[PDB]
Amino acid sequence: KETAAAKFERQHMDSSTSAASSSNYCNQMMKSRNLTKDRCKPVNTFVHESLADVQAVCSQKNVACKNGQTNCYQSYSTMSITDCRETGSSKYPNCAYKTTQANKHIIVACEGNPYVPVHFDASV
Ligand SMILES: [Cl-]
Ligand SMILES: [Cl-]
Ligand SMILES: [Cl-]
Ligand SMILES: [Cl-]
Repeated sequence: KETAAAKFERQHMDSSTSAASSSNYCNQMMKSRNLTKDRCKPVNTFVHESLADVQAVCSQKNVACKNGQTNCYQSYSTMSITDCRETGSSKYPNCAYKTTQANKHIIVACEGNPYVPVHFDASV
């Protein structure tokens, strides 16, 4: 089984690009990160920052997770993000996504030793 930390990396980290360069970014990335394997993951955010910069959020602004738990942290600064969301028509196994690039704060749930991101809660 994948570790919670490795699963966060695979689903949320895109340190290789500064931003989504086309409308097809999400179709490509949802596929290459194995988020369309058995079903279409409806919503997924990729972060265009270093792994170190995203891990560092776990010692930034402590906030509530939307589930009401208290191991969530908001980034002090904005980050380059891409929101991926299934289109209204999308049907497995022809998953189709809308790509939205933005600069926003990220909120992540952190856990473990080392204390690292295990869930992407939201971007603000
Ligand atoms: Cl790991
Ligand atoms: Cl995988
Ligand atoms: Cl997400
Ligand atoms: Cl958690």
